[PDB]
Amino acid sequence: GHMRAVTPMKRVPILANFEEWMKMATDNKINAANSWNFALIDYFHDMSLLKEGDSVNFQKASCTLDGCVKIYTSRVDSVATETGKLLSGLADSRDSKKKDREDGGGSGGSLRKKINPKVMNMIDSVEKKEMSLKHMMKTVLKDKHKIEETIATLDEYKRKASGGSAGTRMFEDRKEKALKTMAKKDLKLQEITELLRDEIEPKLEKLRQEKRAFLDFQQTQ
Repeated sequence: GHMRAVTPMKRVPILANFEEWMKMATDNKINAANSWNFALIDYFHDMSLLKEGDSVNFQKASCTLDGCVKIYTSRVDSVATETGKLLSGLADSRDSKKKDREDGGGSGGSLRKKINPKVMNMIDSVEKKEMSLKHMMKTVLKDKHKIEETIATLDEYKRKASGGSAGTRMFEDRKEKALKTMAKKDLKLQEITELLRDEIEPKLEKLRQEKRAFLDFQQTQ
């Protein structure tokens, strides 16, 4: 409890924060679990760092757009990756090949109660995961819309600029090139989205049926 604290010296430069993000994305250094909280759209949407003065050098635009497509598609991949971890946790509790180490009974005469409400509340936690997965893809799609907005803005710059210092022609070919790669992985992205709604969402319903309805709800499991 002091009124006099240490000086606010030494900060993390926004330029440096961009540099680390680039290194992560370009080198595939950005792992899936932490591919989150990494969005190039932050710089892309609000042309601050990547804008040189009143105009943006399409050098920044091309480089950032290219990397953005890379990290964008890596992020959606991370959604499916985390989805696999959810399935992993499920299958883990579905194994019965291991010999019974612990019975769980022991002293008999243990009076168990009826279907307690807390049973359903355990699934309530499952709902949270489902919603977060939905929100995850929602975030990915949200970035997509933001990309579209920004490329349009950059296209305006390419429309206003004849091609002096800004590489309008270079950005033209680069935009479509990146969008082609985006469209390529778009098939995977939409697939993940669809499968999420196809199998991942009903996962909760079958969870309820398999675990709760069969074992807890119905007598004699």
